[PDB]
Amino acid sequence: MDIILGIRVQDSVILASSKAVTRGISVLKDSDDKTRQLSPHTLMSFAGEAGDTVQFAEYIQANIQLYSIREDYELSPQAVSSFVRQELAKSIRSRRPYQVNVLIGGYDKKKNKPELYQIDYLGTKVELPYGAHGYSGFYTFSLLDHHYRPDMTTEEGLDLLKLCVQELEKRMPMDFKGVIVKIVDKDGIRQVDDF
Amino acid sequence: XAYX
Amino acid sequence: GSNIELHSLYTSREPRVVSALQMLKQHLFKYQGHIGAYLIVAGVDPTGSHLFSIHAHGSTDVGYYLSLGSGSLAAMAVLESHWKQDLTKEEAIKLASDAIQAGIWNDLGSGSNVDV
Amino acid sequence: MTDRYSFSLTTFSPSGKLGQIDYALTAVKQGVTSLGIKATNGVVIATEKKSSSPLAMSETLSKVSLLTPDIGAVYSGMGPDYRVLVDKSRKVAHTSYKRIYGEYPPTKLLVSEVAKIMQEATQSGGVRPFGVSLLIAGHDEFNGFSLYQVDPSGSYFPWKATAIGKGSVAAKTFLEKRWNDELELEDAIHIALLTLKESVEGEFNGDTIELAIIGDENPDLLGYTGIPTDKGPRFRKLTSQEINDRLEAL
Amino acid sequence: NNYDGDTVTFSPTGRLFQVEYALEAIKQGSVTVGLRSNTHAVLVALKRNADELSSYQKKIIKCDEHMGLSLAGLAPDARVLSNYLRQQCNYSSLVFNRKLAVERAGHLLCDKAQKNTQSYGGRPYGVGLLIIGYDKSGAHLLEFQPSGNVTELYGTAIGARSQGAKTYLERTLDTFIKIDGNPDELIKAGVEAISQSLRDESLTVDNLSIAIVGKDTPFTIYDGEAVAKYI
Amino acid sequence: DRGVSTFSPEGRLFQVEYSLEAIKLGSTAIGIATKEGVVLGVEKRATSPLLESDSIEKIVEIDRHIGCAMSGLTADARSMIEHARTAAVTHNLYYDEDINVESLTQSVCDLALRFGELMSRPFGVALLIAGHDADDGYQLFHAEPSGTFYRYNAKAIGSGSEGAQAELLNEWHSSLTLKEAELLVLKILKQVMEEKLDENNAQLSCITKQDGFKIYDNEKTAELIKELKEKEAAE
Amino acid sequence: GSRRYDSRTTIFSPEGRLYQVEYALESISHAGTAIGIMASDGIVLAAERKVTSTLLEQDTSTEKLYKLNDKIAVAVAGLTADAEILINTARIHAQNYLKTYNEDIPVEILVRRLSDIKQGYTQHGGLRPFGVSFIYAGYDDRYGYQLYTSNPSGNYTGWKAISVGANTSAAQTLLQMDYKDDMKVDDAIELALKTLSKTTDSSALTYDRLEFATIRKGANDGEVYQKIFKPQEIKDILVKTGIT
Amino acid sequence: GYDRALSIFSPDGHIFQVEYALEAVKRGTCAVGVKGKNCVVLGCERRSTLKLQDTRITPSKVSKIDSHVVLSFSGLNADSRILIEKARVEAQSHRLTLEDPVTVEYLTRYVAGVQQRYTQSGGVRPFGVSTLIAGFDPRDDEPKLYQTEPSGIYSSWSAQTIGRNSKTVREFLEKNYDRKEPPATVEECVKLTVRSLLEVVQTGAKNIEITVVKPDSDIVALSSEEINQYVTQIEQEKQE
Amino acid sequence: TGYDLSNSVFSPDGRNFQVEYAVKAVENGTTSIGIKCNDGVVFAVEKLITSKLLVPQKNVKIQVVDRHIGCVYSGLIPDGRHLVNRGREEAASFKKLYKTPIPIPAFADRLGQYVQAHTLYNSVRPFGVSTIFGGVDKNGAHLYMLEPSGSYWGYKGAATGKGRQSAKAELEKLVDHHPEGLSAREAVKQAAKIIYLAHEDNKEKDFELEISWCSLSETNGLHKFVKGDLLQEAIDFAQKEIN
Amino acid sequence: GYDRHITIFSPEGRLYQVEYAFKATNQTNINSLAVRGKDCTVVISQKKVPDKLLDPTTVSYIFCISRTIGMVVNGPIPDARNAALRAKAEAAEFRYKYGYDMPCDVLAKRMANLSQIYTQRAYMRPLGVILTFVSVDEELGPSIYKTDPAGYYVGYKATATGPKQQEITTNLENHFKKSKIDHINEESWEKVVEFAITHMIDALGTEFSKNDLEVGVATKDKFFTLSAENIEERLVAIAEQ
Ligand SMILES: [Cl-]
Repeated sequence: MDIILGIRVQDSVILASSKAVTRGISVLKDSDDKTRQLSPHTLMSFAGEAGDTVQFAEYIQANIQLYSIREDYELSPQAVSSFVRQELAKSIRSRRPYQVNVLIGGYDKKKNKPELYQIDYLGTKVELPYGAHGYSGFYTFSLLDHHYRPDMTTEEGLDLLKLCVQELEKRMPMDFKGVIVKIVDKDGIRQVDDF
Repeated sequence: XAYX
Repeated sequence: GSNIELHSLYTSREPRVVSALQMLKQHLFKYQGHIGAYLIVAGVDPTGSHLFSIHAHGSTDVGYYLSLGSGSLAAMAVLESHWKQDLTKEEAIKLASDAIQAGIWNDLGSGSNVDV
Repeated sequence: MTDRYSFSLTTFSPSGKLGQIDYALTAVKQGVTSLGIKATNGVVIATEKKSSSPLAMSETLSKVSLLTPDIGAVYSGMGPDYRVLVDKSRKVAHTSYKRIYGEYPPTKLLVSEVAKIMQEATQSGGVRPFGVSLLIAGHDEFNGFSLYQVDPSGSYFPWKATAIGKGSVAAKTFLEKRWNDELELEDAIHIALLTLKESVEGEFNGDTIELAIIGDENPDLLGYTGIPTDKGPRFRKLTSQEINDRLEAL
Repeated sequence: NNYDGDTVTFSPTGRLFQVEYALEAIKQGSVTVGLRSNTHAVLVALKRNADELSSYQKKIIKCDEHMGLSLAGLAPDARVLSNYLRQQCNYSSLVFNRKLAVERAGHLLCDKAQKNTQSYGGRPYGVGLLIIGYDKSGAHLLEFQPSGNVTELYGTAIGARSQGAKTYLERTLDTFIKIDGNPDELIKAGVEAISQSLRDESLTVDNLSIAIVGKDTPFTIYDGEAVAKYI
Repeated sequence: DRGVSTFSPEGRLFQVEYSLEAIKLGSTAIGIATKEGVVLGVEKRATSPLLESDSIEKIVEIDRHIGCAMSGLTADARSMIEHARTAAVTHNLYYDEDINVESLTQSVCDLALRFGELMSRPFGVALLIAGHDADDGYQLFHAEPSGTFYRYNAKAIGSGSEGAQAELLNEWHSSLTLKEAELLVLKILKQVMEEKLDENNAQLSCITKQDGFKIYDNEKTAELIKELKEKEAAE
Repeated sequence: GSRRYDSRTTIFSPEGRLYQVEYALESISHAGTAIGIMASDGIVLAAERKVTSTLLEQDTSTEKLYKLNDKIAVAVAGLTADAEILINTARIHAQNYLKTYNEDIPVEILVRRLSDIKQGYTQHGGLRPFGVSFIYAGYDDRYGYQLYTSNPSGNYTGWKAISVGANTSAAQTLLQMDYKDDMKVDDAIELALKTLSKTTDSSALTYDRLEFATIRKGANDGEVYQKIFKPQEIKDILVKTGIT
Repeated sequence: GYDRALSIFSPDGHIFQVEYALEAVKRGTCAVGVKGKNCVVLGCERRSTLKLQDTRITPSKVSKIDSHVVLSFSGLNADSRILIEKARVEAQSHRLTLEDPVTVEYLTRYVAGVQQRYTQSGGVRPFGVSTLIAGFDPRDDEPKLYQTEPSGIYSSWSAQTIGRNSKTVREFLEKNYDRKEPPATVEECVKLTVRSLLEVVQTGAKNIEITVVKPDSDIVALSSEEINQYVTQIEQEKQE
Repeated sequence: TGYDLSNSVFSPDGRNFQVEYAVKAVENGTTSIGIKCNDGVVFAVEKLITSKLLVPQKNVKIQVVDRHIGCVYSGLIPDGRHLVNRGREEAASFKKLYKTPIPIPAFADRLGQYVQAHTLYNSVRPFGVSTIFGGVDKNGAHLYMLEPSGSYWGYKGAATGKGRQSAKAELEKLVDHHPEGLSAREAVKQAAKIIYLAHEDNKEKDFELEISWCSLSETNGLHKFVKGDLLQEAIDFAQKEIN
Repeated sequence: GYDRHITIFSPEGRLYQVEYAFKATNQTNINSLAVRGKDCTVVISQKKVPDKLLDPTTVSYIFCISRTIGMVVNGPIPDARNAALRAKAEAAEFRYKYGYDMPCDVLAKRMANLSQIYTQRAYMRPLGVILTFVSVDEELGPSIYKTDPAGYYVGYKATATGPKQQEITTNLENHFKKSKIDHINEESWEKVVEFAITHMIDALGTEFSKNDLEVGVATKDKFFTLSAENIEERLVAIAEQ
């Protein structure tokens, strides 16, 4: 099963996402990027049913990019998250719901604050200092409850996330083939190569 | 749900 | 109740129980029992006094004494024992509230106070 | 078949006039006089029962209509247009309010809904405007007593007192002199009967005059007892006898 | 005049001008002849070219193995009506295992044309058709007018100068009706009939179009050097 | 006003006859069919010298074996081309073969009279549809907004049509080579065009069985213009 | 058929104008004057009621100034009934945006939507356009205080100070003369009333013939208050500025 | 639904509603497009009949369709918004299905398609709008400038103008624009665009808007002072 | 003026001129008649022989509805066919629901309401036919005549088309000279005579006689065409009466 | 002047198509009369069979809408039958939905509301008919309610319709001015029909045979029409006093 973690530190949001794509007892890919850039300062990671995940992410990406062009303005992470929630909240009562869980990591330029949002396929939304979806969830929550602080630096955030992934590699019974880590700060969205 |  | 009020205004006539009865049964039948309403419909109109029962599937019946709900068998026992033709008002209230009491005491579904 | 009139029959003329709305107002002008007066403790609406034939039973034709227990309506212009508006007004009071909030709409919002129906007949495809002006008197807990006029355009205005139709210009002048902010309901009825006598030619009695009030709650007209908060309708139509009683003290 | 704006308007004398104008499109169309015996039914059509570089517009359309028509007027309207016949002939076969009677094919065309003369927005069909066929009651020739009027005939002609061919057939009636079990002689009589409607121009190899259906003859069209025999 | 599908007292559809006037105002297009192929040529007619002429696309590919030249309200042709391409590909999907040039033309012409009160008016553009199929070989069709289509050995449409058609009447024979047909299109275009014919204001194209439908380069057409000038100066 | 009686409300004149839009604008030119003035610290909306009566209930009356949400208000010029149709649409769009994004709608987005609806009635449907011009007074945290107008054409433009309805030519000249950029709300109130007082077709400008509204950051700290002036409050501001 | 055929043929084979739509464009404020060697510039007229305008919030004449394509127009402003919205949606729809931004030619062909559809659809009038669509195709350094009009015809232009007195500024460009050597730099290209507008505008104050689009989604709108420096330099050279 | 350009428009008279114009198309058509006999109805029609090329007895004008109702009309023949097609749908739906064949008065109103509907809207044209129809039901014989307005009544005899005045005169004599009634076989003979007499108004072109009948005794209350010997017997009687 | 072709207002605020529909009402040249007894409502109408070829039994302008409600029409028969079929349908639908027989005055209102729509919607023309509904209502007793193309309706003590309505109206007006009651004080409906016929004779100044009249009677729980013989008995009684 797929690991998607999020940690909001002092001045950024860091999203770790598992690189493996698996169907049954087959490993389809070992270098998958389970993320879309919604806007220059907003990143969404996603895990769930095949097709639904990408189809939903790309649909959300298109709608946010359209808003940006029309108003020549970037929607706040709070606004983007509310839009995404409402799209998932529609889908549950639809003929075939999107089975997608998402994390939304954004830097609000107006408030100069990093924001992390956890939304499940039902459209259940919460703002958290740290979040996770799937079996890895419970473990990472207990570990971050201990080590996490609000005033942590980006480097401190990465080390704590490094510890989570290390611990998950031992404890989890599936090979999730490592993670891709992406930081969201005032300067935008960049990928951490060394992990 | 409620239901005399 | 809303549609009966509009009908009363449209016709310039006080509404009739048979109208409410017809409108209720045709609605409940449309929904094939999925609207779980079991109603005892009573009233006075220019035609006279009327008492009907209507089940959730949209079947209706006429009677001098009716009971519905989980306590219907406790209530009917009292009604079958004590009812007679040509009841007075004071006798009918007594018999009615006695039939509810039977339900309140002997049925776990029924309880608290009696509304008349 | 099919309604192939999907286009507006009311358009702007080079002068900026909407012809059909003006012509509708002209139809209202030809119509019999009706008026409304607002007192401190009630509202009165009145009109003449212009009987088409003496063989006709004028009681059967209601020019003053109950919309809700606390809201009454009277008109000037085309009677049939009024009758269908009353039907639509009564229904929208239920569908767009009572079935949502579990209470009757306040006067101004029911007026707003009637106004909307009449604006649509002014813009929608293949229809002419309604050929009526309405006077709607009503009470509600938070606004108190109120009186509104509604025109074929869909425009509505609140009035202390006004008149519409045949002798409106004269009637409005008469009301301006008699109206004050300290009028009791009985005073307003007296002024309403005086004002209406000027615009009537023939017989002037309870059988030729239609008059209703929005006043105190009428528990005797509720039809049931046992719920303290239900005190009965504020709309009451005056009887033939009740009008004649007040014509002796005239 | 004031009553020719649309098909939904009668004139004060009870005339439908839009229908009469559609009838005019036919008279402008190139001549086509129809005639039958007891055994065979023949269509003969004079095809019209745009210029010397252009082809000669096809006049005869096959509807089934036992039925087809020739057209005079708007070709696109002939395509719509022929396509409708093809479907009705097809429906009759698939559902009832029954070859559609020529008389019933006429009744169906009539009813289709009529709807377009009583409804606003639409227009009448701008084409006349000569339907030939062999069914359970033998050989048949029908004339369709876009007014809706369909007529069963021994012979007829429609289009420009059609009156010449129609007069000839009216004289030859007793002769050509008796041409039984001789397809070539019935075509000869058809070619001699259409010849009464020619002026200046004569029948060439790429000009003449012939079709035949009969007792043991499926509806077949003859064009090019196949009709050189009859020139 | 009056119906859009109304017949005139002469038995013609007003709106169709009026669209035929719009086509007469259009830029010239010429088609010549031979046993070696079918040539299609157009006048580009740029409204200003600042207009990049190569962007003027009045010769259009429908399939590998069917080309198309247009004249009139050329904007109206986009949906006709779209339908033709779809018809050609769809038929290949259903039957695993090339669609007959006549069938493709018939499909385009079925749109023509789908107007009333469907689209609001007829098309204001005529098409020369050129192609090859195994059954009837090299073919040139004229598709009108009436829904009628004629096959032609050679045909001119647009402003210089009746002048060009009279020239094609004399010049066309059954033994024309492709090289001869190319020069003949250039010759008649140069005759009826307002501005002087060069490689930038006129465009050639052909359809052969071997190479299919090709729009000629400006460098290639330039050489055929130079070849024409020399052979006309030769007598 | 029915074609005979169709006015064709959505066609161009030979000059390339929209007949029904031009005639609708002619209609609006007869409506009571509405003025908007935008200051550094707030916005003013002033509007003249059309020849009132002594028997019109003024305190419960609203024909000119309407509330779209807590941050945005409109002044109306034209058919009141037509305006109410559009106002309820705008009120719903504002609440749809709030439901979706959990943020109050930016002023321009609401204005663009209403303007896009008006445009539609000029290009398709064959219905008459809305005989309404709006002055939008609003605040958001992107552009701050904003004044816009829309007209039956569906065109909208931004303004420092603008008038719609009657005598706009005269009104716009007076505003263009006395308006400065560093101007404050109290000054903008005085300008709005002085402008109406000079352009009015009435003998004198009184409290019973006016609707007045301000959108102020004059709300305790970092927030925005809408004030729809009561009859007695309009009477007070008329004495203060020295018009009565 | 309202089905009435508003765009129909006349006896002389003209569609008057489409031609009257071009008259709306003629009335619209002047718009000019000039492509240099490595850039395209979109100049636009702002009629100075409207002062007391808030230039911060007033809809700007040049609209971004994507990060790499811009659309300016002449004619009915309200009509232009409907084309811009449709174009912006199609731009995102193309990125979503083709995994590549639209070419300038493709976006033009789409907008032109929409304009055409509104000339033979029941119940609708043509768009009273002509557009100039300019930009650079993905991973391409070749400048692109296209024009559309109510009829739905579109074509590529070295340089082009539309709107009121476009005849005059087209005259200027036809003699002043050399194809063999187009404006080499951004400066040269902006200067020629400002010069072309000064033939028509009136005052070189807040009446001229300039937008410079460079390759790889590099789009910037010049300020009042930046444009005023071009206006100053042009007239100082003219005094000779 | 202009009140006659659109269908469903009342003139200042209170008339629908488009319907009155439809009547002109009817007056222009060939003669058709109906005769109500003792236990049934007889229908006859004039078929103009335009050309020798017309196949005799092939272009049948009289139409059956269900199995017991005969329909004949004068005016626009296609409009007649359209009305009968609807009649067959109405008769089918009635029999489907109520089991019994549609009674004639019931069937009459089905056509009546349909024809009247084509006078309510400007989007449709009135019917260009007068339709004579009838047959035998449980309550006996019924003859009806239906005009473009949607007006219909029961008739002892009916006539419409170019020779209607001539026919109406001959029908009025039979009613006077046979109060006790007329037999089915007599009515066939008389029908033939009345068409031949009414042909004086279409005397230019020679014609072809076509008769049908529904009789309780002669056809078992079913609609049948008069053919062979009985048709020739009626033609002979008719030819003898004009000479 | 297209404001005279469809149902839109004229500058005078008038609907000409409604006014011209009223004129179509008299096209038949037939006069109808309706009166109320104690226990009954009687409606009489002139019957004119100009053609000898017509089956006189099928020539009627009186319709049995429901068992209780009768309707006489003044206007052309096509529009009359259109109105008849709709009223029959409406009366049946009402009984099914609300579980009691549609009252006379409620059907009148419903048909009047339909008439109003034709005066407001352009694509529908008004029907050129005046509908007179009669019954013995179980609440209101003997009832006369009349509808017109404008969508107007009202109750009547008595009424008359047709070319000579004003002559019949004044004749009835003058009778009720004497008696000072809203009905005919008569036990049997037979004598109320005799009154109706007698007062029409006096008003029109014409004598009637059995085939010249058409009578409809409403009693409690049925409305029925009289045969030629039933009318002959009525005419004999009138003559013998
Ligand atoms: Cl109703």
